[PDB]
Amino acid sequence: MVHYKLTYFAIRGAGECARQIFALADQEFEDVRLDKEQFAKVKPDLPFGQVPVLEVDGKQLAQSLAICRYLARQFGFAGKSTFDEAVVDSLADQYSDYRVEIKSFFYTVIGMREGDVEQLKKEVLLPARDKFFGFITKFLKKSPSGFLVGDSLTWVDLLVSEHNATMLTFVPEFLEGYPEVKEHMEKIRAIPKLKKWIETRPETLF
Amino acid sequence: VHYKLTYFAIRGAGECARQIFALADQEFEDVRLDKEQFAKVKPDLPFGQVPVLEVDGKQLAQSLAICRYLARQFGFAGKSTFDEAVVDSLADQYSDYRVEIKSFFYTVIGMREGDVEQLKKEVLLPARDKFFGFITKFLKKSPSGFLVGDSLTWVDLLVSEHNATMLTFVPEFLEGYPEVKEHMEKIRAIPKLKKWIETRPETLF
Ligand SMILES: N[C@@H](CCC(=O)N[C@@H](CS)C(=O)NCC(=O)O)C(=O)O
Ligand SMILES: N[C@@H](CCC(=O)N[C@@H](CS)C(=O)NCC(=O)O)C(=O)O
Repeated sequence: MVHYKLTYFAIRGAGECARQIFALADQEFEDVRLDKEQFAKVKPDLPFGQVPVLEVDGKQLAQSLAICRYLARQFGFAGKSTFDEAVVDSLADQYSDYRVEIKSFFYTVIGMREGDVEQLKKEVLLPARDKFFGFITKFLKKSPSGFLVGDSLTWVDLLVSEHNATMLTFVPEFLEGYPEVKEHMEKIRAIPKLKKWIETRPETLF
Repeated sequence: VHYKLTYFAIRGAGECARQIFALADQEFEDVRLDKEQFAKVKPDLPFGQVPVLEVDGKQLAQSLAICRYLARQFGFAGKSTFDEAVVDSLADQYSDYRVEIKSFFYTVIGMREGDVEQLKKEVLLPARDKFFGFITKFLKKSPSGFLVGDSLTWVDLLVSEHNATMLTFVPEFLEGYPEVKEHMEKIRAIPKLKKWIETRPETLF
C-alpha cells in the first residue's frame, strides 16, 4: 500500500485534521509524536523547519493545509467538483485568518505565553468568534445537507468541528447562541469512524 | 466562462490571479474599487473582504483559493496532486512569512504608524533570511529553475512578484541571494507575463 507518516508534536493542533482524514478513510499510517528535543534533531531536514510534515512513500510534504487538502483529495473529502474544492479551500483559509486573530488568547490559555486570559477572552476571542461564526452560519443556513460545502463531508468540516470541540474545553460558553454551529459540531463528530478515533486517540489538551 | 476579479486598485493579494489570466491569455473583468465603493458591496461578499473572484456569477473569496482554483483550470498548479500539494506548501509558507513582516510592510508603504529602520533590520531582514533559506533550497534542488517541477506554477508568480515589489522599498533586499534574483528574472521574462507587467496599471504596491 501507500505508506503514510505524520510527524508532529504530542498534541492535536495543526496535525489533527490529517489524523481525522486517515481515520475516516480507514487508512493506516504511522503517527509520530515528538518532544522538543527530538524535534530539534530532525528540524533541519524538514522542508520549512516546522511540523506537521507528512511523508508519502518517503517523500516529504509540509504545511498542514497542504497536507490536509492533499489527503482529502486522495480519499474523497475535498469536494465533488473543482469549484466546490475551491470553496472548501476558502473556508479553510478564513479559519486560518481567524486563528491569527485569536493567537494571543490561544497561546495564553495553553500557557506557552503570559497574559490576562479574561480580557483577551472578552476583547479578542469573542469578537473574532462572532465575526467568524457569522460566516460559518451563513454557509450552514444555505446548506440543507448539513455540511459546510456540498452534500457530503469535506475536510473543513473536520477543522471547524474539532476546533469548536477543543475550545469548549477552555471556554464552555463558546457556542453560546449559535445552535447551527453546535449542530454541525455534533453531526460531524457523530460519524462513527471519527467518534472512534476521538475516543481512542491520545488524550491531550489542544 | 466569464471571470470577474474584484479587488482594490493595487497589486497586493489580487495580483497573483491577474498574472494567471495573463498567462492563460484569459480575458476577464478586472474591477478595482475605492474605499467607498467597497463599503457598499462589502456585505454581499462571502467573508466581507477582497479579493473575490466570480466564475459565471459564482463567488469565490480568499486569494490563495482563487489563485489555486485558476491555476488548476489553466495548468499552472502542478502536474500531479502531490506536486500541487508541494506548491500549496510554498504558498502557505510565503503567507506565514507575510504575517511576520506585516508590521514592516504597512509602515513602509506609509499606511501605518511605524519605526521603519528597526522594523527593517530586526523584523524584515531576519524573516527574509529564514524564508530565502527555504526558497533557495527548493531552487538549488530544482534543475528546471522553477520552484516545483519542470514548469511554471502559481507560487513562482507569488514569490517573483513579491520580491520585485519589495525591491521598490528595500533595494538591498536580494543582495546575498543570487538564486532568488535569478528566479525573479526568469519568471518575469516569460513574454506574456512581461507584457502584463508593462501594460498593467502602475501602483505603489
Ligand atoms: N503554517 C505552519 C505552522 C505550524 C507551526 O508553526 N508549528 C510549530 C509548532 S507550534 C513548529 O513546527 N515549530 C515551532 C517552532 O519551532 O517555531 C503549519 O501549518 O505547519
Ligand atoms: N486572508 C485573506 C485576505 C482578506 C483581506 O484582509 N483583504 C483585505 C485586502 S488585501 C481587505 O479587504 N481589507 C479590508 C476589509 O476586510 O474590509 C486572503 O488570504 O485572501
